[PDB]
Amino acid sequence: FHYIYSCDLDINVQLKIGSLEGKREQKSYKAVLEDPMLKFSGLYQETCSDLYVTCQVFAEGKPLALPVRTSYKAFSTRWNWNEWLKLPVKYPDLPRNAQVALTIWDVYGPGKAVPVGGTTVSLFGKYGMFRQGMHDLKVWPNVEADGSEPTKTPGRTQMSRLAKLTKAHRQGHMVKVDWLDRLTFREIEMINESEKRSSNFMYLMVEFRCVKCDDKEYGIVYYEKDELVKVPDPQMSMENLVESKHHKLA
Amino acid sequence: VARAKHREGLVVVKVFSYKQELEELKIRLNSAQNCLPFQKMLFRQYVRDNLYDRISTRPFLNNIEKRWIAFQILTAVDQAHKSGVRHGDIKTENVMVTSWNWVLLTDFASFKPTYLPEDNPADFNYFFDTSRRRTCYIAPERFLKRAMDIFSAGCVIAELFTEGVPLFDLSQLLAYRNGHFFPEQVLNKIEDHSIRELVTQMIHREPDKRLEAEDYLKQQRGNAFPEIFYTFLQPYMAQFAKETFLSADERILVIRKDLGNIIHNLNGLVILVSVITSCLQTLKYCDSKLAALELILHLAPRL
Ligand SMILES: Nc1nc2c(ncn2[C@@H]2O[C@H](COP(=O)(O)OP(=O)(O)OP(=O)(O)O)[C@@H](O)[C@H]2O)c(=O)[nH]1
Repeated sequence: FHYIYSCDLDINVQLKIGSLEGKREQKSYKAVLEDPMLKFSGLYQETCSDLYVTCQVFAEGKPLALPVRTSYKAFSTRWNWNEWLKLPVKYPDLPRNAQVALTIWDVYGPGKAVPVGGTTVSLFGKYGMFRQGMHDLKVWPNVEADGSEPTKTPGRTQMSRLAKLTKAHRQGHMVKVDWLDRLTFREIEMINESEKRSSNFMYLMVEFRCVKCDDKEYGIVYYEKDELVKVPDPQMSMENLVESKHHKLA
Repeated sequence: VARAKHREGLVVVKVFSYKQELEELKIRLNSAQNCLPFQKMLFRQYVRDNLYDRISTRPFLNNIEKRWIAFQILTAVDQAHKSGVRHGDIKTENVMVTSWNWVLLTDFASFKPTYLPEDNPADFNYFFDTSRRRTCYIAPERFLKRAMDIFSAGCVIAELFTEGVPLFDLSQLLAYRNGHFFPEQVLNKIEDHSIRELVTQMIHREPDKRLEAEDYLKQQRGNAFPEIFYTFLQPYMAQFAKETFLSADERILVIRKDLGNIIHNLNGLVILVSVITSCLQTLKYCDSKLAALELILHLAPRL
């Protein structure tokens, strides 16, 4: 088990926006009847809309930097961004409970945008490790990605059983057999496909920097570098800052 | 006298049976949180400030803080006498004010005599005259008892509220004892009429009139010393008078946790800030610094 601390790793955190896989619900006729602007909305167009996914890092319910958009990319039959966003924040400046909000947007009319979803996935998961691989976050509908702690739009909650076991397989903790796992893995793929299909919500896929300039084998871990006398005195010998303030002023 | 250093602290050492008496003060005044006798050539802890220096520093004791210090002086007077201890020689140079306004009464004079021959000032000059400011607060009857001290405490309070001006020098005190002198100018210098009456009552020429420090506290409960001192600050501030929160991190965390109750009662906030900052200038872990900053932001609108 090899790892590099978050404090030492001084680069920009990068995130890949994959494909928003799901089905998008529409309104009734009366809604467009009362508000004709819905006809020209993005959702009411026959082809997939040109959505763009903003991203902002939060911490303790406080925004940590400006959001980052996705470069314009046309869509014909699917939402496949496959873009490597660069985040303003760096690894040593991410607090423990940092969480990345990701909001989808769509046109509503001249000079207006309307959120078409929202997801919030923690960066430092259990055991204080930076989440890696290809995680498929959930999509809460018609709500901007909420950054408050605890989040009101969480990303990730027998599918759970197989999620844990697959991890233990590739971390070396499992019995060794070739054909059996070669078939079982396709089985899990089909099971996950069915589970995703059944779920009514959308699901936005996302990937972290599993492969970087350094060996992929390493992982990131949260880290930081911080009877003569009985009655305590915690400032016995320091500078009198008020004295200095008065001396400097006049 | 000279300062020294210690493995994990600082010390003050003086060079000149009695040893047994000093340890008696160590036990008795271990319960008395606002006292500090000879911990051991005599050795003890070096405190941040003295009363005189603290008066003459850029942070300037307000009326509220001076009243609190008078309250704690009286509290130390009680705690001393209850256990069976009498200071004997109280003065501004022996009331050490820690960085968080925790008055400590130190240098319990058990070696000084009791009676001074009024025709020979040699004893005063050799024993009591150390600062050489010529201020004398020895009890007129002496020329021990709680009476002999309450007088000294009242004189110290009057001096404290007069910004270092003394109530008596040796000549003024001797004239006062004779019955042909009364410092109406110093008593008129006192900031508040309430503590002026307090000094006047504490300094009755004839000892029998002087009350106990407990009664003087009791009368002042209404206006002289606000009730908040008796109920809230006396117990709550006593937590930091021991080794439970030696680390500034723990102090800041505890104060943050209890901020809900503290704001409920407390104003005494001046003492709270004098507590927090001493923790500020030494914090080590980042969480402690952020908590201290949050505390500072919380207290700011109230100040
Ligand atoms: N600021 C500060 N000064 C101290 C401290 N301890 C001792 N001193 C100094 O030591 C001097 C002691 O003077 P006094 O208070 O009259 O005591 P003394 O001179 O030993 O004579 P006694 O009345 O018998 O105690 C004071 O003037 C202080 O300046 C301390 O902890 N802090």
